[PDB]
Amino acid sequence: TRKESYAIYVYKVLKQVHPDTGISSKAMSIMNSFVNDVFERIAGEASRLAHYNKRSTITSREIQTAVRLLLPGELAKHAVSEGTKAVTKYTS
Amino acid sequence: KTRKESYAIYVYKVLKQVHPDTGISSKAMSIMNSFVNDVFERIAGEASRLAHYNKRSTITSREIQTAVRLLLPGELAKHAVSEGTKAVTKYT
Amino acid sequence: RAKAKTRSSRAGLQFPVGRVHRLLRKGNYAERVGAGAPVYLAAVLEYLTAEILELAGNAARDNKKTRIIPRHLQLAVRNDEELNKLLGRVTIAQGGVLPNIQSVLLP
Amino acid sequence: RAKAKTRSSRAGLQFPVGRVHRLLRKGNYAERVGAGAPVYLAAVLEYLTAEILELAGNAARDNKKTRIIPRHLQLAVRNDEELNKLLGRVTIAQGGVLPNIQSVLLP
Amino acid sequence: LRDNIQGITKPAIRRLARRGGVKRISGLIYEETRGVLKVFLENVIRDAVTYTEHAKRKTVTAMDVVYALKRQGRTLYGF
Amino acid sequence: LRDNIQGITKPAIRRLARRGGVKRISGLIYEETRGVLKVFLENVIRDAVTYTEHAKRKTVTAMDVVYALKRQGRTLYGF
Amino acid sequence: HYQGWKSSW
Amino acid sequence: ATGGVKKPHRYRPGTVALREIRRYQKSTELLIRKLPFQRLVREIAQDFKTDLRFQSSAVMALQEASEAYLVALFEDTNLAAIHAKRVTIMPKDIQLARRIRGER
Amino acid sequence: KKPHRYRPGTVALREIRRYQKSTELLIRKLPFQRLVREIAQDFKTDLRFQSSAVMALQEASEAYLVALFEDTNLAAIHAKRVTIMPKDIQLARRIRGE
DNA sequence: TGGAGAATCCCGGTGCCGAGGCCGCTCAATTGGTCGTAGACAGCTCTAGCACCGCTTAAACGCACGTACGCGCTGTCCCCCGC
DNA sequence: CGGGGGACAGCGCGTACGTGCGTTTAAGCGGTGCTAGAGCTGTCTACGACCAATTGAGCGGCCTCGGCACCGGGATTCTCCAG
Repeated sequence: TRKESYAIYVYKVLKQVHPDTGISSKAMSIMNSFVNDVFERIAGEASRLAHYNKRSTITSREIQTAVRLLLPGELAKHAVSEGTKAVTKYTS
Repeated sequence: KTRKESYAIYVYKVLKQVHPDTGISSKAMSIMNSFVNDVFERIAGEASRLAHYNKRSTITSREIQTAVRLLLPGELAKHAVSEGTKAVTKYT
Repeated sequence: RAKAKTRSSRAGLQFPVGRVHRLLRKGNYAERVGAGAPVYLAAVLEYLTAEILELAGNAARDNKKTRIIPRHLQLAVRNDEELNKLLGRVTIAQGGVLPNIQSVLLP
Repeated sequence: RAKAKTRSSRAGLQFPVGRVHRLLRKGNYAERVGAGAPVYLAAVLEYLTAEILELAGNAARDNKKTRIIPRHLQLAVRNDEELNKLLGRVTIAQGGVLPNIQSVLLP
Repeated sequence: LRDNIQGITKPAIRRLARRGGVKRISGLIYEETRGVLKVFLENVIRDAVTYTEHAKRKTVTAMDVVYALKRQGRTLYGF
Repeated sequence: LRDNIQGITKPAIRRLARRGGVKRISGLIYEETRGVLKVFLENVIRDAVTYTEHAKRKTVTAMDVVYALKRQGRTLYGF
Repeated sequence: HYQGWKSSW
Repeated sequence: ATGGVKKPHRYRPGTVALREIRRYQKSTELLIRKLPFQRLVREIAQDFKTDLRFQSSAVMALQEASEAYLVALFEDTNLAAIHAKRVTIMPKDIQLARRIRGER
Repeated sequence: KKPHRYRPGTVALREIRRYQKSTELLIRKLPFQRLVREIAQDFKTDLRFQSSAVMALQEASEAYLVALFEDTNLAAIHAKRVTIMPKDIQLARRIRGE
């Protein structure tokens, strides 16, 4: 059997942003549920945004609008900058 | 010009069935249409997350019954699913 | 083929089963959609519509009004306890609030 | 077939893209799921996780720990008003609240 | 356009309170009422602006307005 | 089993209010706290029962509780 | 003329 | 005339206020004028996408939603004033209601 | 015997400073589980609850009670008072819409 | 204004229980083709949004006197706190 | 069970909107003129789905460990002092 989790990816994020700290298993489950909840919210917002204007696809603008709707303010615009940087890195 | 989906005639025949001498204005009828659309969206989302929880690709009448028991509180749901029950008893 | 008969008349319903099925399929809620799910959804929507419109007509009967206006719908929604609990986060346009005065305000 | 390089590493992201794409297809949220959309979602999730983990590590440095505990995560979320606004209706298990003391309650 | 925050008049706030069941109105309630109205209005307006730049639209539609209201859990019926 | 609303302990309610920053607690707080805890618990338990009865299951899992909390907009992490 | 106050007209 | 040199009917503070409450919670009309509301809407979009148009239906929907939110907040404020053994509402009551509701 | 007894109100702040930063739970597991069984007995019977579900329910109930007690204390200090009352809880429930 | 009570903090040392790192494998991840198809895209209407003005009159600004609730200060003793 | 203390009622000040009136003024009705992009549809074209093949890092599991929690000791510190 297999269990899908974001635990190791969050571990890489932690060691790439804080190389001198760790994280417990209960905090790992909290991180997994947090990532799943944010993914659920953004995916639902993007699906609704596609459904409203008769769009059957989800593009970068769908996640752009979902991030600028759900995430607030300064956090939202830094997430926007990170997403545009990732898009430019893919297109390069 | 282009055709638009609406719940006009159905809500009107339901109103005539329950109140033969009572009409409805345009604004209140738009409120009722938006209420029907919002309840449809809520029940569809609840049934969708119920089907995604159980790894189920099929939404049957049981998903709708579960969504009506979840979202609608009190006995108001119960008669509703009872209506759905006799609906199935009239369909089969 | 044969004579065309809608599924609403077979199930004793007024709300359209086929339109609900179309909105369920095109609404990307699930990959596969059962036959009884649009019938159950149409029955639930028809029952809720009939109950809300009957409550609005009852609230408008003593107001000498034979037509449903948004104030009557707001009164019917907020007067019922279960409708208030279900529509807790629902704003009704052109409806206002209930005309209730607290006991301490009255002299 | 020749060399299998992860598309997350092509965009410089630690969070996966194929897992996000598979979960978006599995939930049937849309008929088509784009290419840059899971990359954008993974980048946003990576930034959110990095910010929350950095705040939790700062709190753990404040209370002299090197392992992030649920209390550290709760303090990191509830410290700034940005995550308080974002996670307004969200509760975190195994955590308390800020130790704020009212001025009136102080002797 | 540069300064019309005083457009929400004080007797309009008084009528707002009279709908809300308030019996007596203080003089300091108007500034805070206008401030929280400005905050809520700018939040819903920025949501509607995000909705209207989602679909390359220069105008704001009432359908987008009630969708933005449904996003924050304050959905409006009749548009 | 038939009378278990007294299982919620009054100093446990005191500890819960101390976590909330309450300095002074009245004697009538405990009964109202038990009542609101009972109605919230029975709402969430009814939602979890419906969730686990849709799946033809007789035991309630933690994911059922998480989805029931997400239905009411009170999502809890860790499970 | 209503000088000062409306009165009983 | 008016029982000699006298004055208007001169209702005590509060009575015509409950008269306004009774007459004004049932007429379900709009409490804020449309052009100042539209001007305020256009003002707070200047730190936003500047060349933006607003539909009349969207303006009416925003006006109705803000009006309903404000009268709900005023109901909360009045209940908080009665909570504090008071009749008048204070801005601290608005702050308390917004913090309890989660908007402050 | 007791030279000092600690004026009232300061031991309350001591438990506040101890428990706002604390991590361990306050509601005991066994009576909460028994109350869960009593509540579920009114619903469909022969039902079980695993340890993770009971733990999640306890954490959610304690978090909701903590938020309600914070709102109750805010309403108490709002009314020029210090003691919390059941009417304060009812006001918080009416304001929150629950 | 120098002692107690209770209470938190610090420190050294130790048990140990998850925490963190390493090996096979697979199934989910990646690569390489077509191809209908949905999405950009550009030329048309023309719908409804934006702008200016006469008038008016009812909503609104400011002023005049008043009282009733907001607020400051006390007492009881009953309710709450510390043990 | 002994002590504290403050909720509520009472008394007294006070003052500021409450209500109304004199005066202002712009919301709204109605009209006309201009026009920016909603919207509509034909056309082009990359793109995600689908499928076959391949390979590769997460999953499961296992081994070792090291900081979390706790048990002995010792002090800084809040609180209430009677002074």
